[PDB]
Amino acid sequence: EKGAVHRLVDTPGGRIHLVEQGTGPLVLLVHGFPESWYSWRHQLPALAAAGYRAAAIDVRGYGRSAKPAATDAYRMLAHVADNTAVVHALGEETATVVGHDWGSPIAANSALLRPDVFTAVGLLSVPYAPRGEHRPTDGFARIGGDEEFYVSYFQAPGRAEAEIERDVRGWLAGFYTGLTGGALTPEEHGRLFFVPPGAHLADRFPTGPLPAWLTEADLDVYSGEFERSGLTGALNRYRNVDRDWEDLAAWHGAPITQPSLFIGGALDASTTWMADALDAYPATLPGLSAAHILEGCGHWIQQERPDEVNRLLTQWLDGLRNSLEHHHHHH
Amino acid sequence: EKGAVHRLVDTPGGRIHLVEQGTGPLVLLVHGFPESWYSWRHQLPALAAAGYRAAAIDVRGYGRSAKPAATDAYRMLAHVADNTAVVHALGEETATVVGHDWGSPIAANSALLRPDVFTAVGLLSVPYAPRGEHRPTDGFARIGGDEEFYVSYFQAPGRAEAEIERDVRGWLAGFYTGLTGGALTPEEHGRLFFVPPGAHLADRFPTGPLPAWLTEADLDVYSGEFERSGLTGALNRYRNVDRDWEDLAAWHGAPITQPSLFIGGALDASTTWMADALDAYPATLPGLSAAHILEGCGHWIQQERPDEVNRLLTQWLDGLRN
Amino acid sequence: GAVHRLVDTPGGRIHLVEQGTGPLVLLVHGFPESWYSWRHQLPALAAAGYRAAAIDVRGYGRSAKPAATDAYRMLAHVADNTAVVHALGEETATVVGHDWGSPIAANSALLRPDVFTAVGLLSVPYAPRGEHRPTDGFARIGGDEEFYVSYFQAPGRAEAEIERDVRGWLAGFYTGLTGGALTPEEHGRLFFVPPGAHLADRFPTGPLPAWLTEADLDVYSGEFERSGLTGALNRYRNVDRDWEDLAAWHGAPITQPSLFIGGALDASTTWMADALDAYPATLPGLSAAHILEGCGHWIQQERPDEVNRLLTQWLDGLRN
Amino acid sequence: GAVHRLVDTPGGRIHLVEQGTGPLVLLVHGFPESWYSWRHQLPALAAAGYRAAAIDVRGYGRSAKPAATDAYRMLAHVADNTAVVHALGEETATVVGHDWGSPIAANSALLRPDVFTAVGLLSVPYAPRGEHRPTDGFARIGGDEEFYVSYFQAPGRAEAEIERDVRGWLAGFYTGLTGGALTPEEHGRLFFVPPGAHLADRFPTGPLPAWLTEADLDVYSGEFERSGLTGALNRYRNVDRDWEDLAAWHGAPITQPSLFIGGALDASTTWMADALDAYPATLPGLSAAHILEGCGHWIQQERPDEVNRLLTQWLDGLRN
Amino acid sequence: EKGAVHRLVDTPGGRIHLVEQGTGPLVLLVHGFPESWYSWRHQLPALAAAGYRAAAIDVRGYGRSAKPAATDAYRMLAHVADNTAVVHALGEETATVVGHDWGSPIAANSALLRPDVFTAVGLLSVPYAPRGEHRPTDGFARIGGDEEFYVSYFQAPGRAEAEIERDVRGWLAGFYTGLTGGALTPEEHGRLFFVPPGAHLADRFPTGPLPAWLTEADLDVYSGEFERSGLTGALNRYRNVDRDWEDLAAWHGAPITQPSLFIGGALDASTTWMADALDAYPATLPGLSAAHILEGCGHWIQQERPDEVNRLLTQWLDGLRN
Amino acid sequence: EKGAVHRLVDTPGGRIHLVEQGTGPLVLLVHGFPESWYSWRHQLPALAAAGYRAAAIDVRGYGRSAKPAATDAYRMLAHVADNTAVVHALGEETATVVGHDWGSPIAANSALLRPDVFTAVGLLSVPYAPRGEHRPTDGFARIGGDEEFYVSYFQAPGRAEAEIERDVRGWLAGFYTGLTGGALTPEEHGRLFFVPPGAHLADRFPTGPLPAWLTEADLDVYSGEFERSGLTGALNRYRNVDRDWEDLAAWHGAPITQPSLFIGGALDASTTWMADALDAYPATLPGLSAAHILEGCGHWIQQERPDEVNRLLTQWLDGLRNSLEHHHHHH
Ligand SMILES: C[As](C)(=O)[O-]
Ligand SMILES: C[As](C)(=O)[O-]
Ligand SMILES: C[As](C)(=O)[O-]
Ligand SMILES: C[As](C)(=O)[O-]
Ligand SMILES: C[As](C)(=O)[O-]
Ligand SMILES: C[As](C)(=O)[O-]
Ligand SMILES: [Cl-]
Ligand SMILES: [Cl-]
Ligand SMILES: [Cl-]
Ligand SMILES: [Cl-]
Ligand SMILES: [Cl-]
Ligand SMILES: [Cl-]
Ligand SMILES: [Cl-]
Ligand SMILES: [Cl-]
Ligand SMILES: [Cl-]
Ligand SMILES: [Cl-]
Repeated sequence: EKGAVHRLVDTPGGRIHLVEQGTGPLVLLVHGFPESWYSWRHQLPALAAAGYRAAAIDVRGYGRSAKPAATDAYRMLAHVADNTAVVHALGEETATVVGHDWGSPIAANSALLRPDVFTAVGLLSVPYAPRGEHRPTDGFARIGGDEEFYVSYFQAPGRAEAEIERDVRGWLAGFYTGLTGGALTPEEHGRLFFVPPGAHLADRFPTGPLPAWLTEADLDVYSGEFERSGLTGALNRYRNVDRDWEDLAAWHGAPITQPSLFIGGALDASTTWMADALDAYPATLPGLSAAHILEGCGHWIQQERPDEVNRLLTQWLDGLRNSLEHHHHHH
Repeated sequence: EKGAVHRLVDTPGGRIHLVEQGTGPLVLLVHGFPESWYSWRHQLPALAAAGYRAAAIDVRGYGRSAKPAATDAYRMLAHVADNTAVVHALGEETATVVGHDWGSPIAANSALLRPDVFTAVGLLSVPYAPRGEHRPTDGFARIGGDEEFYVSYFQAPGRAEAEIERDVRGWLAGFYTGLTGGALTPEEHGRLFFVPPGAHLADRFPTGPLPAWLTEADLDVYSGEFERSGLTGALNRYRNVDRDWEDLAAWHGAPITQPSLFIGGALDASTTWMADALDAYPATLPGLSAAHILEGCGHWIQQERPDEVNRLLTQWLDGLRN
Repeated sequence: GAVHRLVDTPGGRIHLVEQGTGPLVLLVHGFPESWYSWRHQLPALAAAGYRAAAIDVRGYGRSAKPAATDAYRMLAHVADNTAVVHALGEETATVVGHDWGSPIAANSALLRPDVFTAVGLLSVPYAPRGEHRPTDGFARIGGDEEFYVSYFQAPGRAEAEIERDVRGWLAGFYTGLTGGALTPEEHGRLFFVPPGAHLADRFPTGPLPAWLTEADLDVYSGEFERSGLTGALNRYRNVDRDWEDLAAWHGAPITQPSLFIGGALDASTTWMADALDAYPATLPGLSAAHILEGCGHWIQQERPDEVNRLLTQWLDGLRN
Repeated sequence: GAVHRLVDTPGGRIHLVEQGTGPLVLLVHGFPESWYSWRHQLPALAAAGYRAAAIDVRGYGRSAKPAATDAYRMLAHVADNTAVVHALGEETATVVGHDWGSPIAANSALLRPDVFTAVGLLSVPYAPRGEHRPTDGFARIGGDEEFYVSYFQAPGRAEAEIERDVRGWLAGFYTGLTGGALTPEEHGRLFFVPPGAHLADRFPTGPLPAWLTEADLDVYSGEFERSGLTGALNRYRNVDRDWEDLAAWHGAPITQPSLFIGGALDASTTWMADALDAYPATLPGLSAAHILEGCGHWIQQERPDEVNRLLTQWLDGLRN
Repeated sequence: EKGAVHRLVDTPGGRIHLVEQGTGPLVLLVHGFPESWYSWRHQLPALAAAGYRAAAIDVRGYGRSAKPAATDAYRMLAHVADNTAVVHALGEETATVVGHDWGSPIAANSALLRPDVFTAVGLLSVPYAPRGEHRPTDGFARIGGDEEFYVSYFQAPGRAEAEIERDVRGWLAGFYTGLTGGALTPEEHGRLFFVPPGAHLADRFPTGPLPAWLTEADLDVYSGEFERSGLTGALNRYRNVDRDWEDLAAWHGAPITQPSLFIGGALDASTTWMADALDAYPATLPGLSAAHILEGCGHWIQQERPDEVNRLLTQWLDGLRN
Repeated sequence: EKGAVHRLVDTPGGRIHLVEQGTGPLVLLVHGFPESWYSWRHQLPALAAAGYRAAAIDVRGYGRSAKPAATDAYRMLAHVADNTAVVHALGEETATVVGHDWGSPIAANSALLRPDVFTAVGLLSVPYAPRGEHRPTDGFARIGGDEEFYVSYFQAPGRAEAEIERDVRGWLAGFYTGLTGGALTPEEHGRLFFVPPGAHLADRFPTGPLPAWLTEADLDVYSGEFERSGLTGALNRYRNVDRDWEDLAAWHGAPITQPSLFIGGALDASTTWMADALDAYPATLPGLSAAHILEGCGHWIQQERPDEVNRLLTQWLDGLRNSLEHHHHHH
């Protein structure tokens, strides 16, 4: 908003747009799907006030950042190159990278592939899972039986786009609402991630009022982005899970040793469906400071619990600046 | 922005964004390349004050409107379907369509193919030329000599995009400035449209101050649209010239009989390079009220000469109403 | 008498056979037919005071057959008709189309009502452009079995079946859709292909129908043995493209005078009852909808005199 | 008299016109021609005691025209000829080919010498398969200008030129290669296309040649207005594939009795002098090589009686 | 190896590798899938001792022979051109061609298309069947039911490769073992050739000891070839069954008139699945000396029954020489 | 040969063949173009005798290693994953990687992307050049004017293969001979790397006797490999220079900090044409032990100077085990 400043920086893949606020060590924030730099609006002044230079990018394919045409231009190595060039373009040599949802694997792999640049890593909602042995799409395909796991539904180009483009604002509204903590029962919350043959993912989205974290003016911002960007850039992220599995094969099973932080929502499927990865943290994230679970919190962790995320981030950052268990938080 | 209202309407091709202002007969406004509904900001209050409902769309491929993946989804028949469905979605059965730059052939073919909907047509900068016998790319490739005509440069996917994406804001400012009336000499103006082999089109763009009609805040708006939309939807318009020439073959040499209006800039190549089209207006636009040439005006006619364009549109429109 | 002409068009060239003097009646044949399908109408129209011009549709006989599949989209057929009217020295015309020629004629009247000032539609009713993608509709019809229109979509698929014996395939198809040739049971299954089967596996065998002599079959088969069937089939392969191109006329009615003639034993008639029932709104200038008892698909050949009477009576009515 | 037949072949079907009784003489026309190019030979062969069968080559007239370009490779033409001999109830035949029919006949004799026991070659000499890729040779001929065979390689390119006016293009080509129609100067440039030009830009205009009446041109143009030119041109688009397929016969000679007839004013004759000079080794069973004075490319039509005499005299000689 | 000499000869399709031994009339040996010239190691000294020049090639796609990239470069006419040019490159005008497994149709069509070069033909394991009316893939797809016939499994590029590359040596050993006479019951033997959906062909391969004809050192040779060559050249042979059926249409139903010899294994599916082809030998191979069925012998006939195969070949060859 | 043992190991991209010899720390050797594991035959017993476990792989696309069909399966990240999986498959956690010619960028990038695995790196003939700003093929295209730089000549699939397949043994013989130290004058040596339009690269290869380092039996081994493998796998390496430039963008300008060693030949074009990269070593290889130039030595450094390479490698290794300038060596 105000105090925060928009920047356009050049990277090998092209233009990256970001909003930065504050002075001090660089904290690079990486949003998820289908989101925006604007998802960090609550973190930007808190990190700035706490003595940090926070920079929230638009991920490749999103908002005002470059959106290359080729699908493989959204492979993990491209996002990691995007982050590296942003740190350098901001005049820094190192940074803490914090990622949410798809920004979490982007942040983890940034820390994994360039540890001399990304010297600490925060992960929200999606735990770190090392590159594994099996092809992801063959895996997403076991799931569901009958119904198609939404990640498989997302693979075919133009398919999910056609569904979403029917009414972008409505589709975002349903998705934002549906994954908010407590918006759906566990049981419908789970059925939301599967698409019956011939159906649409949004057929199981709720239609009631916007959640408390999303005003109509906030939705105008989000829908205003995707009505302009389209969804292909965002969706191409999912369309590289196989390519990423090949590219990261040199880091098969590799741990992130740098200091790390995990914050997840108790009502977040991204957290509860990958509990095994989360429980492997003593081996996969040996430098983890702590794993925090926010009770009653859904998927949009840094907007559903902005003050709690702010508190945990800056406490963790400050601990690193002045130099295990699941910790569960109430409210 | 203050008076005008944003809307999203459904069309057979997907969502169309528009900004409308005023009450009365529908005047549909269609921007060109590389612009936005925002190019009509000075016309929306003027038409509204004159008793019209002005509706400025984002053309398919631009701003908040749908941007299909397929290059041929930007063929002329898609734009015309977009315009028709916009008139119907706004609750109207007829409308006047006014188009600038590429919006001009879009308005012309809207008037040509659906004369029962678009009952009068205004064309700015780009004259009406009926569908001809020659394949458009065969001509674009002929002129310029060793240098490549910019429309020909725009044909290959990703080529013009790669150039513009180097600096979307910078490219727009140069193009906006280069085509402003008097910003370049006529010689400099003419070669701006030709690309020497290995060169970039923007290599002949001027640098320095923005033209008077475009503030830095105006550039923030335009560049903010294209930093989100990309340039492919916009460029795909050029990539259908041969497809349109095929599609429009059933209206080969056909005139537009509706009442029509033409406004062009004396220093606009889009106007002065098609003098032959203007000379055929007595036959091709037999319902023409008048052809207006604005002396000293460049390409961005409704922003470079907003008051005279406003007056010409409303007086012409009122003329139809009596 | 009747005369062959080759006229220049934007897509290349249209071959046609014209007969008579007077207001121009452009005749547009269906699938898998020929200008020759109108042979009984050309002298009748000439005797009634009209200049009848029966084209070979793009892809057929002596007309241009471009290689690209989408060169057979509806807008191409319409430019073909427009250019033919102009090449014959006329400014307006009555267009009459049968089977696939019916939507070609209907869209000619719809897009250029200043040229096509009246329209005749045979066998296939007019349905305005709707919002559902045609191939999605053709899919989930049948189940299970593949609706023949879906069968026609894949390039080379129907061609490989027909080319086994162009003449035999033509005869079976002409025979199968003749009024009274099959039970309803047989008639309905003819339009569906079981997986791995051929469409013609359900074609009847035996004697040629009454409207088709052996010499008639020689003409038809002599054409397709030279042209092949791709141009004809590419017509079906543009239903989705057409649905996109015609979106600017979504739900639009045809307002100028129109005439419909269909067969009671024509599936094209009974499967599009809704379209026929919507005529008061979709064809408000409709003169009448005639359903000919016992008539199959090949209406202007199975009921040559009745079609001639209705057409010339309708035509005479317009200019009176 | 002469009779039309449709015979079944592995590639689909060959249409042909046969006349006479006796040993089978299969006639194979060139580009852009027809079975009809042999019209003066069919009665002559019948009167001399032979059953002459003039096919439409695959891609032409009423014969099958498969979609794939490589379905016009030389082995397909040879299976077509083999299947035709068998479909006509014969076990062996004499094959006589003109222009592109010459390599088709030559390779039929080469690959199935037990079926094709004698071979006639008109206009185009026999050259055994060599090791150089043909398209590489056609490239660096001319420079600078594009040899017409290279011009024929790209799909749609020659077709777009010809389809502007199939009849006019045919007439110009037939006229240009008629004996004496052009100066050497004009004749040589006809086979090269300057960049951006059309091959027919160097075709002569004016009266039809003496061998081609207006009614003759109606037949030819009536065929290609129905078939299009892709099947015919796909023949040229297989020179490289043929060069690969025929590698098992690299440098192989044709040993059974053979006959060559060429025109002195035929470029196909003068540009392949080396092939003609190598006949003692490449065609050791050669009866004679006849070069007809003043004759252009269309040898069996420009010199109908001389070709008839040489063929029947040669044929009578073999079985004596 | 000791007596035999390695050679590289030029052919129109590129380099062909072979190992030759002996002096006299040329006997060209053609291995099958997935083998090597090395499959003829027991025949090279025997033919040489009998007065013949035996030449065992690496088929195109195998070992040290050229392996073109294009799938259709493995069509039957390429193999025949390879064989012809090999005869000519070795300084001969004629030869006897003897082929095993896929080398059998290669030898048959070599004899069919160039009878002036290949004056007698031996066929092992795979009977001669003249080119028929039915598209080969239409048949392969019909049989097996819900399970997929292995030739049909081999059609898609990379599919069979991915399975085999999991463990080239292991796959070969299983296939070599599975088709050895008596290694499997006839029921197990038959389903080895069908792949249930989602399964791998090698899922039905036996494990355990190598067959008697193949030492570990022999497997090192075979696996060492395929670890370098890959399997695509070998599999591309199957990927041309429909192309060959088109290419060979000019020899539809044609018989091979040369003197011919057939040797097959009683427990070899390649032999027993084509009994109909064997029953037509009086018409299709009218120059057949005799059809030999080796009881208890499996697929790898010249290695499973080397002495009897050696005797049959040389006595047949000597029979031609008088 | 003997003492050395062949192994086949499984990697994410498939099978890697290698020959290993010795006991002690792992020294992974990576050959160049168009070579083989067999190029290290002289290093295998010397490293084994000096207390090291030397493992010479066949690079992806070569000899008995896997040769995937897709061209991009030869991107740098695949070679680096190949090396990582080989270290793990041999029961080790770290290794010294030593690469020659194309194995040198493979070894450097292995050390750059997985420094926790590859803890020291040796580079022969080809210096380390960080990922740069310009697209490689646009660069290879400036070169020559008229004549086509062989790297550009190598891009079109099937093009160089057709040339080489005309006579694989002859082509290797000419290339091996042509780049041997002192085999050609500087001037012809340079013209060898350019192809006039319509010509063949081998048209400028010498035809005399094999160089001293290559016996007829050695050439039988090399030609015996490529007559079986074909050249596409080897050439696809060159066909990924652009893809590599994208993939390594996250390491733009990045240095290798681990201990490094460079050995190059004085008569090696690979050394003299990239002198600028070699002279940037204080910044790009801050951990360089030394840069060694072997006088009179050509391209095939570890075969043209086997004892000198052995001596420099083991002295360097031993220095690391017990814990700037161009150094030029004579003979
Ligand atoms: C874990 As998600 C909602 O970005 O697919
Ligand atoms: C007609 As224009 C100069 O806007 O491309
Ligand atoms: C009703 As129909 C003969 O056009 O498929
Ligand atoms: C010599 As010709 C008519 O076949 O190009
Ligand atoms: C004929 As076979 C079993 O070797 O594919
Ligand atoms: C440096 As090199 C001979 O592998 O291209
Ligand atoms: Cl995109
Ligand atoms: Cl810090
Ligand atoms: Cl787009
Ligand atoms: Cl920028
Ligand atoms: Cl066609
Ligand atoms: Cl065709
Ligand atoms: Cl291969
Ligand atoms: Cl393995
Ligand atoms: Cl490969
Ligand atoms: Cl060490």
